[PDB]
Amino acid sequence: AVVMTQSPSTLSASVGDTITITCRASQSIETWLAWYQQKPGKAPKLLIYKASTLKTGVPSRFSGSGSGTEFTLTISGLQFDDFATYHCQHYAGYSATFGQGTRVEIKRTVAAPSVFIFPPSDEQLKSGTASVVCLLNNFYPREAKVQWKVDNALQSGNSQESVTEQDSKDSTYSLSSTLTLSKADYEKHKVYACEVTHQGLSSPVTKSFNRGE
Amino acid sequence: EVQLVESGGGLVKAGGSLILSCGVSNFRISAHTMNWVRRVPGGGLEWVASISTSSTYRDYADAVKGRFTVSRDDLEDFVYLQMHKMRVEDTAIYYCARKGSDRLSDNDPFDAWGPGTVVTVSPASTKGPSVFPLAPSSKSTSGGTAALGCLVKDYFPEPVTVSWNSGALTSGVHTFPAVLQSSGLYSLSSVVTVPSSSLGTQTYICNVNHKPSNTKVDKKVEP
Ligand SMILES: CO[C@H]1O[C@H]([C@H](C)O)[C@@H](O)[C@H](O)[C@@H]1O
Ligand SMILES: [Cl-]
Ligand SMILES: [Cl-]
Ligand SMILES: [Cl-]
Ligand SMILES: [Cl-]
Ligand SMILES: [Cl-]
Ligand SMILES: [Cl-]
Ligand SMILES: [Cl-]
Ligand SMILES: [Cl-]
Ligand SMILES: [Cl-]
Ligand SMILES: [Cl-]
Ligand SMILES: [Cl-]
Repeated sequence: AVVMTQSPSTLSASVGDTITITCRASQSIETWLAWYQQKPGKAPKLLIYKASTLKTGVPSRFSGSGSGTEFTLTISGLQFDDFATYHCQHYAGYSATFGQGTRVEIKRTVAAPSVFIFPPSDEQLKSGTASVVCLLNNFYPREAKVQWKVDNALQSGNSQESVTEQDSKDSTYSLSSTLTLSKADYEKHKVYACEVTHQGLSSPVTKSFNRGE
Repeated sequence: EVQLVESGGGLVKAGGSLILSCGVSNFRISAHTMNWVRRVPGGGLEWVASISTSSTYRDYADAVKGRFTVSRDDLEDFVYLQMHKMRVEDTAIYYCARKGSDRLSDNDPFDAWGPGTVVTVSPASTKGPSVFPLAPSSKSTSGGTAALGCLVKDYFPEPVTVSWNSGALTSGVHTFPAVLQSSGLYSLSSVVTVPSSSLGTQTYICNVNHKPSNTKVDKKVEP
């Protein structure tokens, strides 16, 4: 029944900044709080336990503070190595609970996605499958919504998204959404549309094509 | 009245792992040596593994030794079979079976059996990708920029690598993280943006390498 609340969920900053991440407990947890760092596709790494004790090997620019119901992770002098997700955790003898994570990224200005759509190749079509690809390129922040419409019927359950890691040169993200249909289903309809919603777009942008034209 | 039930099963690619469990009803496993047995497609039964009370002795068929592990949980009445580095010949129906009799002795038959779970090991440990163009058009133009790419579909396992023009084209390339499809195979796209004015002035070729299957594919993307 202890619930941990982490704030903010995304934190955008620059190299050299000093940043603070907050974790609050729904009831007092003394100093039974840990902080983990996690990079994409890797295991979480313990940084701090008992609220303020650094694990051996952890650089002193990380520091943990707090007790009772309010805890802080401070990173003093952000380095490239520090862009990552940070998780707080209450740990007890026989249970644990985590905060929702804070993803620390590089700050930049809002950038609308450029949107691109690709009909299936004739080669793929021959083999019985139609992959329709919508690309959202070089946008910021990472939050974005893509909806597929086929003859104005909203699609569900038949698309998959992939997103890049933050770009090392322009600090943007890109995203692919791929709609997969059987050749039979693909040939039943005419208009294929990718509709994109993003903070940098005043209204949503739609790229479409007509099958065969 | 006594029942056993296996969980886990299904398809595994050669070289893969799969873990089975066995649960029971109306008896406690603690008193019994527990076994895994399999029925191969030709119809015969093969003893797989045995685990004694308190786990003191674990024994395995020669064919699975070093690849399979049997464990037991006496407090909650479960038996486990870990299967690793799986081979086509592991394809079988797997049963958990109790060694027992009406009055327990030093050597009883298998008096109770689960209904079985089917395990299929496909011969292909790897599968090279199919590569399709993402062709540039007026629908993949934004401002003075065109996008093109390659869809790299239906490979296993990860990873594939993708370059453009044998490494001469790197600016404006994004190769997305692979996605696992419901088919059990991976797919990703690699895209590149270029000035719309450069279309027709050169070729674009994606060079796809799938080390696990020793497959290399070069795909030209036009117009
Ligand atoms: C201890 O008794 C158990 O183990 C015996 C042998 C030693 O496997 C077996 O014959 C019995 O049925 C029972 O499973
Ligand atoms: Cl280390
Ligand atoms: Cl991250
Ligand atoms: Cl656009
Ligand atoms: Cl762009
Ligand atoms: Cl996909
Ligand atoms: Cl079978
Ligand atoms: Cl009997
Ligand atoms: Cl029986
Ligand atoms: Cl098969
Ligand atoms: Cl570059
Ligand atoms: Cl290769």
